[PDB]
Amino acid sequence: VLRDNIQGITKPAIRRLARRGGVKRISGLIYEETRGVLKVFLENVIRDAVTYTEHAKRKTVTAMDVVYALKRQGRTLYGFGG
Amino acid sequence: VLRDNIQGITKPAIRRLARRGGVKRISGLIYEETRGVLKVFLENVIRDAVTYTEHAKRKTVTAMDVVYALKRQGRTLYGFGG
Amino acid sequence: RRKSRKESYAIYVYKVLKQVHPDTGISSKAMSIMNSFVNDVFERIAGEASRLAHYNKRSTITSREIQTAVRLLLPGELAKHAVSEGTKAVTKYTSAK
Amino acid sequence: KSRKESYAIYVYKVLKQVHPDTGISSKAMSIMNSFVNDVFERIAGEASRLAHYNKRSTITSREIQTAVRLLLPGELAKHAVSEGTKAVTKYTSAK
Amino acid sequence: RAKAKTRSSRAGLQFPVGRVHRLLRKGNYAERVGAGAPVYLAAVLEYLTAEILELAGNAARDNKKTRIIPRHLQLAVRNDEELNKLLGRVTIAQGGVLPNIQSVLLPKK
Amino acid sequence: KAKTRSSRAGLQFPVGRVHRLLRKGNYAERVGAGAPVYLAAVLEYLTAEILELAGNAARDNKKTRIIPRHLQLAVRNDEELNKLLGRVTIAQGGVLPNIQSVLLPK
Amino acid sequence: KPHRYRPGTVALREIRRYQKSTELLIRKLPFQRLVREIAQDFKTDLRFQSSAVMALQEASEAYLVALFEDTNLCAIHAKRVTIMPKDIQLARRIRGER
Amino acid sequence: PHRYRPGTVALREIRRYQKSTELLIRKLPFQRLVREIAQDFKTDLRFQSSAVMALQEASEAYLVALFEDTNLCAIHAKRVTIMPKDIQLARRIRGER
DNA sequence: AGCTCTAGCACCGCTTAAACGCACGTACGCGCTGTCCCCCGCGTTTTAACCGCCAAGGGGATTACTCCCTAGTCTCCAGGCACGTGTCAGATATATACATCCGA
DNA sequence: TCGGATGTATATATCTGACACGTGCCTGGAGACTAGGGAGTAATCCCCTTGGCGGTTAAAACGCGGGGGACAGCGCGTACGTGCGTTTAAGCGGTGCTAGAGCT
Repeated sequence: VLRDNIQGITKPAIRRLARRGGVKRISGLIYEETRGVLKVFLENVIRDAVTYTEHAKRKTVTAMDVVYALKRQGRTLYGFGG
Repeated sequence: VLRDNIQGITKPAIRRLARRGGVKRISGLIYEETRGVLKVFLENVIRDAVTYTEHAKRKTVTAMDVVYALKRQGRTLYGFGG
Repeated sequence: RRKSRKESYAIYVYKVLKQVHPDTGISSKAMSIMNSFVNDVFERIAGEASRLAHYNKRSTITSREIQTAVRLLLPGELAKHAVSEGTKAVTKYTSAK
Repeated sequence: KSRKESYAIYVYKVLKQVHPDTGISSKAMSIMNSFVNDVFERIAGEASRLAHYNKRSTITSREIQTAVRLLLPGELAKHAVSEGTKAVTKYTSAK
Repeated sequence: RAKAKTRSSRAGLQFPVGRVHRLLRKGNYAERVGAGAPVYLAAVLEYLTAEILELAGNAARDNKKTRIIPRHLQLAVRNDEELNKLLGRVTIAQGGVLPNIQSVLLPKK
Repeated sequence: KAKTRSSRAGLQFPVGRVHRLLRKGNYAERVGAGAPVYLAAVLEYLTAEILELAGNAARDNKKTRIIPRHLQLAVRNDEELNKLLGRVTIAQGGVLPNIQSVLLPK
Repeated sequence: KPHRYRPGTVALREIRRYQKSTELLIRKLPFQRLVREIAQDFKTDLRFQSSAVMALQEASEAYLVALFEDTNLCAIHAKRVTIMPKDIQLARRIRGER
Repeated sequence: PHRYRPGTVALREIRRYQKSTELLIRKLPFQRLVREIAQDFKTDLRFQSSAVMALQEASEAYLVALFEDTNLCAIHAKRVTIMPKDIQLARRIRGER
């Protein structure tokens, strides 16, 4: 059983995302806050994605399932199917 | 015929709205900023409402046209039918 | 001329009100909001149930589509209760004629 | 069926008419195909609401034209309406 | 001929299964609508109606009022963390807003 | 001789496919013959707009093949395509180059 | 000398009163004229149902009240009590309206 | 020896990561996080390689967009260092918190 | 219900560069202070929002009637879509211009 | 001031796997014809939106004092950035399998 994988997102990875976002200086607490925010975001997206998988009675989460979850959450992603 | 009615929204009216929003102190520059913000909000909602009226070939804008405009704009209004 | 019948959930909302609070009433304005709420939630669940059927290329909307739409649209514990209520209604209804 | 339908060929033809010397990556094409499908769904979706709001039973050019005016921004809508009306005019007049 | 008994009464629901079934078809949500679909949907709508009315009635009693008004509906929808999430994008006419003031704005001794 | 409805309208997008999707998508009980022609034209026009701005971005980057970066740049640089696709995320599109003046050196 | 409440004391009282009540804060007639003025730019000689004007007002006041809440948060975040135009501009920018 | 002043390399990193399209998070660690979360909803789930990438693309874009909103509110406080209250405010004003 | 055979899962081995712990400086957080201004609270003036009653007319809703447009059905065939292909665009590798930053 | 370090930019060359092009073919678009009712037209009505008068009376506007907070300026410290040696495990290539997605 996978556990404590949130800490697997390296500190520079959060920095890189912040750097792309234009953040010049990052407080030491942003890393834990960012991990928590992403954890909540992924929980919401995966919950809906798994819900589409379960409704389709499938066992493999298809890329379209994620797109539909993102589409429902108002964050439609282009490039993974129509 | 109708003109400058944006200035007709009194300064206290904006204050009352800000007070309901919990604002304890309001800088005098907020009034013009608020009027501009409200004007673009009404323009977007009225444009869609008028568009529904025109499509229905009607001459009077109904409450349903407003509710559909708001609904399409991403904010649903309860209490006016639909 | 006579006004054309306009349907509303008013009497049904009222019957539910009599169950949760027999002594409590509801103003026309509040009833209009409740009717709007019922219609909006209906369109949302029905809308998601439509997408679900289309995504699986199904021609019929069944309890499975409704149940899934409810799980998607309703947050947290509201989904569990709603699913339980929907399941109880359908299961008991199946026992009827 | 196994065959998957995509706007690839049509997007490519439009690309040739816009920039014949320019190609498009399969990843960029996937985005374009998903973009076309999303915009299609938006217009067709809003067109269905317009018909239902008027209790109509058929989608016509008026519903599409109105959906475009509602969904697309100011200049895009005005320009898109000109292209749409011109295409419908040519189609019906050419017969 | 057997005595006609409404589908709602068979399901033990107040909401009209017949109307929900008719609307599911008239709205063209799908080519077909299974008989179980309107029963499940009517129960969900009835439950959510009861949920708001229960909280709205409590707000009315807390205000010493016997008739639910938009204020009671708004207070109920906004006080409940889940209803506020379901209706976060929804504005209720004449409902007002929650009586909340930021602590930093209050006076200090 | 059969002449496709797209060629009659002077369009590349398939009016037939748009008509089939409008009917099979259950958007309404009926679909007028003018609806797929009008819709195909709108989709074709918006496709040309995106490809034109994307092609220009490709040429500016001295590239001759459109990649997701050029699409994202085109969509975000245009004051209207960004509004239409404000809620849209583009795979591998990245973000626009932007640094706030407060962050730049004195 | 006459009695006077300290600056901000009446503001808190006003906040409570307007947060307790559900009355619309903008005058109907000035708002009604503004609606028709904006509408006049889209189509001449339009008519508005009485309920349509009220619906626009309810949405407009709710939108501004919600925006002022978001504006108050960003003002407080800057450790300021007085809201400034940059607070509204930032709230709208973070809300994705600009 | 020669040394760059604080923030000089940060500005260079900003340009680098804004000019670059590749995913900033390591693919394998992100995949494990997705698995850890999914297993709570349903055991022994499977994910398409494209589905894991789709989640990462959306997650990185969401966080990058959030950091921009965070940077804006940080600047509004006349600060350059982003703090957790900046993220909280951004998420709160965005309506997701 | 049955078959297929895709590709997701699992594992090993190697690489190496991203991740990490740590050193250490000064950029920048922000507590503290001055101040002056502009926003508040209040009294006064005044104006146009609101109430209320009446006009009227138009346009929305309704009925009756029609028809011409679309859905169903059928035939047909070549457009479009997996397969096949290859060559040349941009990645990789190298050379090397030229601006910016820091320490003095 | 300013010169030295030095990352980024640009020019050349090799390569290659990706996409630009060709093919077979078949299925779904196009052509044809029909029913029939949805959409369109016309006539009617009436109700509810627009408009005005009257007046009042609450609400808005206006002036002012002044106070408290906006925030410029400063201290200063410790937090975060930069740099390094370390080493970690991500990424890649490869092999095994077989659940289970897809199709009939």
